[PDB]
Amino acid sequence: GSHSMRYFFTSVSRPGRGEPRFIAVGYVDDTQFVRFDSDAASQRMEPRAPWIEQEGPEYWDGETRKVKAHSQTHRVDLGTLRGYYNQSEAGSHTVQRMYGCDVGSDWRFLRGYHQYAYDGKDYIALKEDLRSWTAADMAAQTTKHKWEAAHVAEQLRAYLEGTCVEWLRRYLENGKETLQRTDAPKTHMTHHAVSDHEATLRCWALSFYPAEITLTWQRDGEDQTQDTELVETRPAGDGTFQKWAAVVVPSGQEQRYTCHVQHEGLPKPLTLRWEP
Amino acid sequence: MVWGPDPLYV
Amino acid sequence: EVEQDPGPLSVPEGAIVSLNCTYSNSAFQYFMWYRQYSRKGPELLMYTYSSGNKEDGRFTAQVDKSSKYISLFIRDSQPSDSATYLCAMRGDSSYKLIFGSGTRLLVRPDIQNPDPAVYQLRDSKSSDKSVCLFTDFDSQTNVSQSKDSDVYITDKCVLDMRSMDFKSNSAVAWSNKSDFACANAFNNSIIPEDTFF
Amino acid sequence: DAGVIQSPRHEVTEMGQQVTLRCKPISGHDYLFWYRQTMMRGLELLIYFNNNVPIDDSGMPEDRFSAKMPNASFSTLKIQPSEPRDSAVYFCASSLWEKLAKNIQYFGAGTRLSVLEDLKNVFPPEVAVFEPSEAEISHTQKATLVCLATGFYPDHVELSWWVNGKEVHSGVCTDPQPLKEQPALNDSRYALSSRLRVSATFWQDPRNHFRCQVQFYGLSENDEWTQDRAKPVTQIVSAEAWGRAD
Amino acid sequence: MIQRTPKIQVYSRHPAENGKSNFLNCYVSGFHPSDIEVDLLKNGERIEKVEHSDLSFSKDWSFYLLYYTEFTPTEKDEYACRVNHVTLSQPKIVKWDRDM
Repeated sequence: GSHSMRYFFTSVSRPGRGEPRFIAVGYVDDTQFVRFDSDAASQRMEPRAPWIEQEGPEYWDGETRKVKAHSQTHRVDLGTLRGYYNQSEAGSHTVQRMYGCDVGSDWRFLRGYHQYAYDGKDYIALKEDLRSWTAADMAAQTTKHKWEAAHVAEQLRAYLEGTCVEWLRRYLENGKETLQRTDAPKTHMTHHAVSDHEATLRCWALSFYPAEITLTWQRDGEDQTQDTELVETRPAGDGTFQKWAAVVVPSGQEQRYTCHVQHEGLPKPLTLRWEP
Repeated sequence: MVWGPDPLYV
Repeated sequence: EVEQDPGPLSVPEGAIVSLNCTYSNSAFQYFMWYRQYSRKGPELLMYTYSSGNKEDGRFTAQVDKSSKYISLFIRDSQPSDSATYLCAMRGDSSYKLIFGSGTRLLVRPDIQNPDPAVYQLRDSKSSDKSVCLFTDFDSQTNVSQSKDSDVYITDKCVLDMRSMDFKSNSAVAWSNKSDFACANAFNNSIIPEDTFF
Repeated sequence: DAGVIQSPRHEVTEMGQQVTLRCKPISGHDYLFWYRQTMMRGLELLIYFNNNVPIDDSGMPEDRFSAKMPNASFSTLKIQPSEPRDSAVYFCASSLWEKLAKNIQYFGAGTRLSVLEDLKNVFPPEVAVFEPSEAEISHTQKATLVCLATGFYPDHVELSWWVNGKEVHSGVCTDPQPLKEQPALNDSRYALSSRLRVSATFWQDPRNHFRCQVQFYGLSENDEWTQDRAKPVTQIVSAEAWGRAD
Repeated sequence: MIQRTPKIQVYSRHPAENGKSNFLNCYVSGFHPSDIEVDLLKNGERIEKVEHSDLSFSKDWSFYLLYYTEFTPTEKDEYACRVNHVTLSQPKIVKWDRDM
């Protein structure tokens, strides 16, 4: 199917410390493969997936130089934005930046993006054409003017359509057994008396990859979602994910409810009923 | 690969 | 690494000049040409990203990323284009530029009215010493001299009398020995020329 | 409208001493580059800085060389101890992101550094002006003066012509390189020539005074000197002539 | 300054069996700003040498993190996750439930 490479950068100002905290992470699909943390002793971009450890010293010197340069830019952006909003130098503030590219099933370029937030809300963003910007407010409008005068869209377009996409393809091939490979969910149902007149059916999907998954409850074949809970998808810590969906039911009507599971690792969708 | 050599200030 | 032929290239005024460079690293994405006058800093002329051709007046720059070959063409070359030309390049992970070793270019001025002559000159001060000025010769009438026997001759240099519309070649010789005189001061290929008594 | 300012413009020093090169970037610029050019013929980047932090120093020699930027308007490149192979022109440049995206950077005038095996080799030039011949003035109605600067070492001289107390550029031609007075020697002394051409009538006016001036860069006051011979210090040497219709 | 309080899930890496070595996870998500304190508890006492993932964030810009430690669950041992954040006047303790 389609695949992504995304990098996430967070910078937090710290009044009374010398530098802001900067943290950078990169993913391919739902798999993390690198990190940088300004507070760690290494001061290098560091591998987090076995298949990037094979890249040589030129790769790691470059990635580290670039990611250190992003932290220096956010260090200045923190002071500029404090100024624009006339904020006290006493408070902690956040910048976040996310960019990357998607690629289709043919591995050709689908889309590219670049978003920037201040204190958890949209500040500036590249539109889908990769030639223009959306700005949230008058401070962002000033940056927009700056970035238009400096031709930042052109630089980024070239990276997103060239470099981003190419190295994504390259990471897909190296680590094929990790990234391309699919773990179907291991499933089961539990049952709980919640009262004297009611009972919970909980449908589990365990140990799957990737994380996209759809869990639904039908009653007598009729998709329905009243007194349903589906928990947020969660990492197991091994590179796999977990999720459940629950329904509260009249005591006795157990057999009438069915749990449907869709995951690209399943040949055909799975159906489950409470067994006894 | 990250974008480089570097981004521009806001 | 970057390969550039050092020259020197010597061409007549009005000529089209071609300078070029090769590289091996496919990560280079930006390509620039600089010009540098003798004992001065480099001045950017043209720059290219990725591939293609770019004209600016008399200059065209070209990049073929597949042959890893780049070029600068100068139409209608002038005396003031005489300089060393350097190419430079970088990728996207650093602002570090990698330079070629440069190509030296001489563009020889056109002289309408040659009038070659060797003149002797008297020392100004309370001292009787001698220097032979070879002047007014043609641009393509050049000096292969590096003469020992401790007569020194300087290579040629071009004066622009800006007041009036006048360009001129010149070169100079001297010797400690007063068993030395002007009209034999050149072994190299002169054309027949002025002297007087 | 000040560009990048580099100091000193010339440095002549004995091997073993500390050399300091300085650069003041254009104010407002946050990137600063140090390059080196030797007549092994091209430029090479030593290091660059951004916001005073060093970014890429792969071109830095592994030993003896250290660069700092202690504030946004000042960077230093130091060599302790200096060796002859360090002689070079060292250029400093500065820029901003948006100029660097079109590969524009602004270059200082450079520091020209000569580190010498031995200061006993250093000599200032002797300078003579020679006067036009009557032959030239009759045949062409133009008049050429020549200046000869001879016997200097090392190769740090700037020659200028002055008439009636103002520097002139019209009619002046001065060798781009200087001669070596014995080419087969390594540390040959050097020589240089320049010509000034003027109208015949301009030479024939006795109220015109012509001066050929050579600035030599050599030893400073903190260099030691023992020889029974003048200390070959940084200095100006000149020579003069007057017009005549006679 | 928008401030979003964390969602918390406490769960084990593999199905829990008494006396079998496993991993206890506390996943915190949906929060802003990023400063957050998370402890894993055994019978009210902090476990030491807990690890966490590298800070990242979702489409709405809210942050998420996984904290974890090796453990071997028992019948009578109670586990829990304790989280503090600027949006809480005091810590949320969330008890681990085998079938949560």
